[PDB]
Amino acid sequence: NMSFVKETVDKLLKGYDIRLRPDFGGPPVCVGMNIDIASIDMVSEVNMDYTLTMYFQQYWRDKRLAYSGIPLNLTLDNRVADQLWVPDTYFLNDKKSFVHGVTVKNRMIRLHPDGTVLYGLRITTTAACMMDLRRYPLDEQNCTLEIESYGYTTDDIEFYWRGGDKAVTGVERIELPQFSIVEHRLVSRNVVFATGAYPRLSLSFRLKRNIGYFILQTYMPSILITILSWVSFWINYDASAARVALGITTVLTMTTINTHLRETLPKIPYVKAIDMYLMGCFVFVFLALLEYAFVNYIFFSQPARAAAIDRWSRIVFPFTFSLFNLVYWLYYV
Amino acid sequence: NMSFVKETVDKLLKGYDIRLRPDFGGPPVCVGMNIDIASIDMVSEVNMDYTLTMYFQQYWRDKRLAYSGIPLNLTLDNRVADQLWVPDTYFLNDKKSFVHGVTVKNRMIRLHPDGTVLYGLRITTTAACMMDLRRYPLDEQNCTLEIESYGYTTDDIEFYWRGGDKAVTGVERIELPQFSIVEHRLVSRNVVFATGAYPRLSLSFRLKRNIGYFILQTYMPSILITILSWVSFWINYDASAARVALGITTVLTMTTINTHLRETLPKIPYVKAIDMYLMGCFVFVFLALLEYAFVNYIFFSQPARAAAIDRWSRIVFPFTFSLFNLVYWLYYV
Amino acid sequence: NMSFVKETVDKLLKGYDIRLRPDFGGPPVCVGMNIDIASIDMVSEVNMDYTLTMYFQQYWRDKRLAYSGIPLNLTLDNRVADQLWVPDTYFLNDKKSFVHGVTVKNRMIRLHPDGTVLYGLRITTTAACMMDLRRYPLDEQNCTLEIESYGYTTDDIEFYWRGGDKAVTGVERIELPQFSIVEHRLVSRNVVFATGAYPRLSLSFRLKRNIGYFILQTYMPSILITILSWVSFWINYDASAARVALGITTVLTMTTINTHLRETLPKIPYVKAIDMYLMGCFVFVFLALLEYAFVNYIFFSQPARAAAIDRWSRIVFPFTFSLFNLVYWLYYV
Amino acid sequence: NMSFVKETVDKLLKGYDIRLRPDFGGPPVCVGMNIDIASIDMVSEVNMDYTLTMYFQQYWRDKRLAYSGIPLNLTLDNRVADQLWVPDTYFLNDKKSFVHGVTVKNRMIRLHPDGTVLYGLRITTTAACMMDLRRYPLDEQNCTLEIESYGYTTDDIEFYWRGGDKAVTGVERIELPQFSIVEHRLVSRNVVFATGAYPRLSLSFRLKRNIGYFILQTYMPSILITILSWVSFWINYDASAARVALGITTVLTMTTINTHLRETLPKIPYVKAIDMYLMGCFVFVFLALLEYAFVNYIFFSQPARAAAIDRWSRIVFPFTFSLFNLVYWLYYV
Amino acid sequence: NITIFTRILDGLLDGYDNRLRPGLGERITQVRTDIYVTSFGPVSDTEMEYTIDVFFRQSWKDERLRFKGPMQRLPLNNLLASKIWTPDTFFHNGKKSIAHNMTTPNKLLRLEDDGTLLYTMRLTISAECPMQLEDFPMDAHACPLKFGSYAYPNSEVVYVWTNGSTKSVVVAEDGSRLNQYHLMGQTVGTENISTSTGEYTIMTAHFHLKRKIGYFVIQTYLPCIMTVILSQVSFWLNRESVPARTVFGVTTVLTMTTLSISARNSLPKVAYATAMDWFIAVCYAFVFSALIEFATVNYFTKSQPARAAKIDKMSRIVFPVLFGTFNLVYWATYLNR
Amino acid sequence: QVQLQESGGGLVQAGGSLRLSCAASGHTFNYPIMGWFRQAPGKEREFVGAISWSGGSTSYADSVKDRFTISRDNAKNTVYLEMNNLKPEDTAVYYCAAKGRYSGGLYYPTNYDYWGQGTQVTVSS
Amino acid sequence: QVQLQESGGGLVQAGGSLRLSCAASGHTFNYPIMGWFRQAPGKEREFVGAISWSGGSTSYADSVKDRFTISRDNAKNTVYLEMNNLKPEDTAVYYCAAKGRYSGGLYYPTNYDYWGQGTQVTVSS
Amino acid sequence: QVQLQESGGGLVQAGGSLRLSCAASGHTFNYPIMGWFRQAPGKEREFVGAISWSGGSTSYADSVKDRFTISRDNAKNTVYLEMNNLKPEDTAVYYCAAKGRYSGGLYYPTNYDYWGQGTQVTVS
Repeated sequence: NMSFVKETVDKLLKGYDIRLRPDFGGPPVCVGMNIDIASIDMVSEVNMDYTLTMYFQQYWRDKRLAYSGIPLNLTLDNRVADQLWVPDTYFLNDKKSFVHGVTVKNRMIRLHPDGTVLYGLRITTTAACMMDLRRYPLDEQNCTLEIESYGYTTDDIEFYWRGGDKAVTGVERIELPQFSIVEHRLVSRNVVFATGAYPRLSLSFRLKRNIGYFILQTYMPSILITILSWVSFWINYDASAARVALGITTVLTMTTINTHLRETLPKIPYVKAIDMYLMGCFVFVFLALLEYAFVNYIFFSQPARAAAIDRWSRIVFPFTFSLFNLVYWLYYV
Repeated sequence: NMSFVKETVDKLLKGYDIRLRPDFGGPPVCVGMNIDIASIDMVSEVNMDYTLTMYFQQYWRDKRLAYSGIPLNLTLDNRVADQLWVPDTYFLNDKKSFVHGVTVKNRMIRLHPDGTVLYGLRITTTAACMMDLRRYPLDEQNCTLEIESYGYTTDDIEFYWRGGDKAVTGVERIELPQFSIVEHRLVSRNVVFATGAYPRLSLSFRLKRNIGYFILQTYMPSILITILSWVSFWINYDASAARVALGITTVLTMTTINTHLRETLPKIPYVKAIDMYLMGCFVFVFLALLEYAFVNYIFFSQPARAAAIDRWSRIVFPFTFSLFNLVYWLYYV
Repeated sequence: NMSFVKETVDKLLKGYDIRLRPDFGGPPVCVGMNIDIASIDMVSEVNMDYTLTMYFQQYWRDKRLAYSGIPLNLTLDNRVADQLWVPDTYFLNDKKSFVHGVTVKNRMIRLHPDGTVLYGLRITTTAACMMDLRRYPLDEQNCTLEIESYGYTTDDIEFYWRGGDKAVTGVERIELPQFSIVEHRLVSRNVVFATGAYPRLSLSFRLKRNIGYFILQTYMPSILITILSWVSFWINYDASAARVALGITTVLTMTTINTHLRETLPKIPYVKAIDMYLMGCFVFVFLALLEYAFVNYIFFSQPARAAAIDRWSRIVFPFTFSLFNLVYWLYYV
Repeated sequence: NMSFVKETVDKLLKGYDIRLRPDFGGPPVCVGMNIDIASIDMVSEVNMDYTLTMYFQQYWRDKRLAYSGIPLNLTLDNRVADQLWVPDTYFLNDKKSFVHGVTVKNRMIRLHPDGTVLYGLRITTTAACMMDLRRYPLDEQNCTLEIESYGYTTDDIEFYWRGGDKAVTGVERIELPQFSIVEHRLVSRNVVFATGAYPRLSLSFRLKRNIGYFILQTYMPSILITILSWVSFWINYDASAARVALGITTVLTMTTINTHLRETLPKIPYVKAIDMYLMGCFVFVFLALLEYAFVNYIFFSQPARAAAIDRWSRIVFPFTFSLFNLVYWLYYV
Repeated sequence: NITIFTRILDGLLDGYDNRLRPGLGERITQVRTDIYVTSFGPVSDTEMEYTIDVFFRQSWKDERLRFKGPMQRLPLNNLLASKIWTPDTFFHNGKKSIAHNMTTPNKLLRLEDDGTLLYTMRLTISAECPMQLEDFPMDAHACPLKFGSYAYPNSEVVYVWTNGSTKSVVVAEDGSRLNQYHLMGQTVGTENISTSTGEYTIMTAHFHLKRKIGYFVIQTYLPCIMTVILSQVSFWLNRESVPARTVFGVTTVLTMTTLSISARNSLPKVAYATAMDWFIAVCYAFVFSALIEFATVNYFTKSQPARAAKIDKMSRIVFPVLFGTFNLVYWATYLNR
Repeated sequence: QVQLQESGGGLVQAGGSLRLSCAASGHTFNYPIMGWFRQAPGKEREFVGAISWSGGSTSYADSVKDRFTISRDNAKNTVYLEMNNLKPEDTAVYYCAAKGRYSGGLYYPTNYDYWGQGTQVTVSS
Repeated sequence: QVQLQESGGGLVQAGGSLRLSCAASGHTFNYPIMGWFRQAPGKEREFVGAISWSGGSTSYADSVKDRFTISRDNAKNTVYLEMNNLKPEDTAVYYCAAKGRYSGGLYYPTNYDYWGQGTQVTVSS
Repeated sequence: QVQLQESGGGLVQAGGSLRLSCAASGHTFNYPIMGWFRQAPGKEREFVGAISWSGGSTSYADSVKDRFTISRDNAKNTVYLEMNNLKPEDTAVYYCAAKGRYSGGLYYPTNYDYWGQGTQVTVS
């Protein structure tokens, strides 16, 4: 019947105060939460943040709201949320967030005869996380998400997850292009500020870099220019005016890689791991041009010394550079 | 007359509850929808999303609103929408949306004596869709659009299209520069979450790439540099100091195409189809410079071998490159 | 006196319904409009849109509002607009718009004893218009602006301009840097949707490109490189190792013009008119390098043929290129 | 009990005026503040501003709000803030700010039986600060933050910090990548405008540049090109056609550093300290090419003068450039 | 007591509409206006707009607020502004404006026994101004800031400056963050603009600006003249440097081109004959011209090297002269307009 | 100013198949969507089908589905009307027209601006 | 559109080991997640496992917490299911199935579209 | 997973000046801010001071304002407590600990995660 329900809700709201949390003098409230993740949009190493969109749910139990005469479990419109009590809940490591308001504001009110209240949301959050780029790009990032109450202390409100094998779903929906997902952890603390002890639930997960792309970008140029710096050893010195045309170009090419490839890179002050790598390949083409520099000063003394340099040459650069790889590719992995 | 109508509406709203959906205890409501598309703005492969603007319409049937004394079919102002019930409706694969509020908020209320209510909107939606770029740019994209209720389960609300040969119009108004429209499909599901089974209508359509532009951008450079790598075979070796000036330039030119043309490209980790193509043309100009590299080591042994290399040369590169086209342009189409 | 007016307005609003348009059962309303343009901000060929700011005015005639006792013609504050009826009016080809709210919301209410109501606004509108770039940049653009009602059909509402030699002013205030204004036209239609026939007034005006700038950008480079491709004919072949240094550079220079000048250009798939022009000047410097290519193959046969090539040369390129201008600069204008 | 508290709050708000500050005729109010800083996001030298996020707290003491019957210290919901008095407080050197509204608006109301009211906020602020870039990048920046009342003069309102060794916490949480934090100062003034004397509290702190990055960016290129400008002195003049190939390249390379490195730089009119440095290294490679310019004019006169130039050469450039360092690296530090 | 003011307040608010200006059928309302510029903002040359930050103030006299109270000066809450009447103010080139509401909306209400009202706002305006860049980068142009009364003709509302015509606009000391430009002077004025509705009243505040010239000399004009002298000293090189100056005179056009690239990097788009481009092209034409002085020799010095001693020796005292006479003509044109 | 041209029809008996085409002349940019009609001698004007500008999008009436096909090309900027399954009830002077870009419902006669006139198709058995 | 096929039946004693497989075909990009169940001899099916498209995450059910390890192959477009320490309560048919991208929770059989006819594995005492 | 170790303490008479060593091992980037502690034999434990991990800032208790100093390392990333002006009330075993990026105010002891076995430091 339509008749029972309208006067039933009005009995539940006549004299219902909105300014106070339930069980005010007595025991603290026991609020559980639940998160379903839709997707993670993008990760900016420039701004050290990321953007996701979740489904945010909450339980609590108010004795002020307890119908009796209806066996059904109710469902109301979102405009009743301005006439009820909700707990204050905010995100700690965020920078900008909002609630989707496409046709209405996406929030859900659901009731139960005991007083169990379900409160859904749909929030897009730009949350910031600090990054360590010492091992860039062979890195593992741990970007987190923390949830707090704001006004109430731990004497009034009690956060808890709804089971560690639960309450975080939608994991395999996450498709980052650049990264990959590893692990989940769930945290419950008691953080104490200058006012008082506050509860906190935290969400944390690893991020692993997909390595199989930057070889195409960074490494395969710097592989080949080492080999193009080795052309001169098989070049007989009759093109002594044209040997340097290689030796200028390769040193110039590393400068372009130092700069034009830098345009696709973030900006930190401390030294990245690829910077030591680009320091290493820059030194060899700097020394490969210093092959001919010692040629032209003592070639006039004797060519017999200059006849033996390419015996010295092509037995050093294809091993010091190869051992430079095994220092590089093993100190990290 | 003006006199009848004002007291008629007030009888329809005195005691009208806004918190409840019609036919609350009884059968579920039967809501139909209708979409007219104005235009699609832009498609970002960087952000994997697109932006359109639609006309969004809905039916339902409330017995609480049934005038009798007027033969006309009414039309009200949009401020009455805050005093009526609407169903919760949101878009699933969106990122940011809003309602146009230019002079008023663009929504329409229309009434009928039985209770048929028409509710129009005008929404610009930035909806995200995942892209596959294995066959870039000879690809077909299927970007979709899904519509759900939020609070109500399938026991209360029932979405349906108003005829499969209807309810999606404004097709030929769509003018993308880059893409082209192929096909329409209409979906009705029963998606089940952890709470309960929810209804869904989905809109989906193909996107086909207009191929006749990237030849001008990507291919016609890489066509000609293969031919400019063939100049040296007709060059007699008296310009042995000037042959390499071609051979340095073309290998350098492919590096510019690897980088400067990359500036107009998206960023995915897996290998695009043009990347295998740019790998292929890079190898030939790498081997065309390795023509002269084997010249200068055994020219001193005999020129008779070096007299036959351009007999070997110009009978291989104009066929291995031509067969490289027929592998490329047939494995895709 | 202050005393008469306050109770006069209250008689005009006691029992005034806001939900209904005036003369509801009877004849349709007869609403006139009026537009004064402040300025046009910018035109994006990238986004195919433009941004202006107008003064938007409306008339109508409500018999519900008719004071009698005051000879003056009234003027009210903008907060009374939330307690009156306005017609729904929106812009069709827009993408984002708003109303300026600097100190108050810029809208004006003016009354008259018969019932003539004046309603002013001040709207900045980003309206989209499709562009044709076949004749880029020697083009004429027709970007428009259309105005509709939203909820009411043609049985209720009647748009009309206030005289074709009127109702659009502020023409000569328009200062685009890039374009120029030509002509105005005023349209009154009856557009029919699936619901019913709706009225429409449309504003349209031409846009003519100011041609005297792109010569400095695009043409004067491509003029001179044709002449710098003619240096070699007066060069005697003793610098046969240095002739090609011109011939590499000019072909390389056109590639920079193909790319670096492309950075200041829009992106369409179909071929612009400057692209055929840049195709034409690219071919001549491609063939000017193919002068020396046929030199070095039959110079060893005879120099007598090579003595006559610059007799063949400088009698062809300064006429085929000059006739290439008269095909180009006459097929368009 | 629940019964006492609801009628207690209603006694505190029945007849409570919101339009007036407490102790209106009598002594001025004595408001204390408290700031906890979460993080500082980014510092734009382009826009001369920075972005932080704080916890903002306030005390005052209203005698209009004094409950007696409850020993507890209360805690209310944030919707009661629209029914109380708050002092006007704004930030002076800001450009855009907002209050986080993630699930609710993040503000806290806390009460005490005497009348002590605590009012928390959570504000992200983009505040502008002027920068001096004479000593760029070996600079110290003093970006500040100032807090004022707006409507009330010093006869009504009294700002004060809650102890100089207090009221600013969260210092060591600040992690800028580029900068470093040095010192804190706390200011209390009496600023007088044309209306009247207004109070102000100010927050100020130094910013020190992390120097160990721009050597990798700016200096190590300009170090090495000085050495590559010294190759020619050990080059015997038989490559007189190839010496200039170094001398063109290095002067060209400084032009790239003058421009391509400029792309990663801000824009001020006055001369930065690195600009004098890049002026200095540009002059030496300009004069190193003017070594060979005086070679080729008097080599034909005698080579005996040209035999002594590299005795003059490599005893000047490795000392004038080295003394150029000690002028540079000591005048700043 | 506080209670004494409330009955005086609420007994005053009874019967007061906020839909009517005072003296509606009666005499004309005058409005006093005060502007205090806090911190002037940056200017984008590409979009012809500028940021301004003001403490905008208004003042007028009401009759319907007079009383008899002890304090005689009343600081009040923001929310009374919704309950009382204010006039309106737009800006004729306001592209985007913000009235902040950070902890409160930045408004104030101040009252006297007269009914003299004080009503201030903290605006942040990105208004636009047309520019004539015909003498770039030697410009000195005025970007004004007009405003006037919306919705009221001459016969109802008149705007008057608060102080005298000098003291009514106050610029702050340090807030002028003119990196790129420089502030010159102020000029106020009042007008009557006739529009379609009715003739109105207009305020006007000009601002004369001037560009900091001491940047583009070392930014642009040195490696112009450096590349010029790179070509002009190169006349004193050996004629027998036969494969050498082949490579040399090429790149002197490339560097001249890449400089014009960076010259057109930061330059905003116009449709003008800009004096910088008017200086680039002459700088661009001389490595274009002095190339021919060398490029003639390949055709020439094997035929007859006798006349190479005639004109190429004259070439060392012509092209550095005529370029040097050009720069004296150039800077004489623009530094004194 | 955009003037159309209709040609290509005649008499075919029952069960046949006939092709008709429509030529365009004028400023064809702001009329991206061209369409067709039919006019029975006793009846009113009716809509049959229309075509996009890029050409990849079609729209057809329900009753006259499975007997015609529309395709366009920018050779002479002409549109084509294919053939199948003649039925003698379709004796009607056909018509070709186009529509402005923001000009509304694509099923209705009065929304179109420039009507071409031309060849009737008279069929019998 | 996407056709599926499994392999790998048999019978082992209790506590043994066994491996599964499932093949793919067609436009598999529109179906990121694949999963498995078991129609009991008397009852309906129950969830056991699911795998992301990139192969990162692998969610289980509560009884099959760290009992069975299930892996991924992008190259062969296969999924591999390592059963270890098998139970007599595991005699059922394991059906291969996929899910659309924006398609609901992980545990629900109504959600899935395509289905491969699984094998009947048994186990002895 | 941070493992710590203490060294530097012992038996020093009044007027002394010492240094202790919190041996930072394992990963470090998850726990930037570290600090020291003291504990009387009977009285409950309390706080002395903490440092920014980048070395940018220190903080101190009010009773030992301007008397203790705390080092910072980037090489081995371990910290030290160098000081002057001994006070005989400071007879306390000392400890080091660390916090996450969001774990509250610095003054409170239970907000920190890892703990080492401290050195007995006695005033004689």
